[PDB]
Amino acid sequence: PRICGVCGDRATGFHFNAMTCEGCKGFFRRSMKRKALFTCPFNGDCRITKDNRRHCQACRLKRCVDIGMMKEFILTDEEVQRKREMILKRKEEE
Amino acid sequence: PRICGVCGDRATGFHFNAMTCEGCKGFFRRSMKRKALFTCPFNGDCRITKDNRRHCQACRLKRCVDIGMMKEFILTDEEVQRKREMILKRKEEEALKDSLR
DNA sequence: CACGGGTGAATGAGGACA
DNA sequence: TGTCCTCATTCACCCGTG
Ligand SMILES: [Zn+2]
Ligand SMILES: [Zn+2]
Ligand SMILES: [Zn+2]
Ligand SMILES: [Zn+2]
Repeated sequence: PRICGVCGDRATGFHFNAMTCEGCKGFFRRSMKRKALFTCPFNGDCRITKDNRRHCQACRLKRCVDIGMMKEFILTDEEVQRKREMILKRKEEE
Repeated sequence: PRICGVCGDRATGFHFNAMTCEGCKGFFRRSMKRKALFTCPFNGDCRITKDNRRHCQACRLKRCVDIGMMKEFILTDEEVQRKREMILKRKEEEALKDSLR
């Protein structure tokens, strides 16, 4: 069922363990990495939609966490780097 | 669709949630940031335009809100600070990230 | 194919200044 | 007051492993 569980936009698949759109995967990863602190400028129960997500980050992010996206599935820097060190330890194995 | 919805001028994009001209963006943020209460020198029904614009702060501000602008999107003095700082911390982390090259 | 990361052009928030 | 500039975020797309 290809609809993003966060904002309702068209979903491209599972991301960090949940059916999401490209925008929410991106939003969610970046938010978790930069350990961002967000606050609702309203009531902290915003209804996220494809056209408002950009605005309440707090709620959008609490929403990713509630549908089950998992920060754990985001590679770490050390992890990315070891990878690059194989994507060129392989393009040098080839 | 372009075209400021408050003044009729050419808009630069959405500001605090409504398509507006650079000037109304400015006007709207200052106003709300002061709590500024205005009172109209005429009849509370001023037709606003790219011209008479700066004349009735009361009506312009009231028109802003009907068009859909939101004081909630104007950043708070606390938020702004956390930004100038969040600018610097990532700044010293790009520095340290450099050294260990 | 599915899903990690990454990139870059567009968005829009604030601010100096005439 | 209103430019016009800076700079962080956003997301459509694309690359590469599994
Ligand atoms: Zn989404
Ligand atoms: Zn909210
Ligand atoms: Zn305007
Ligand atoms: Zn008036």
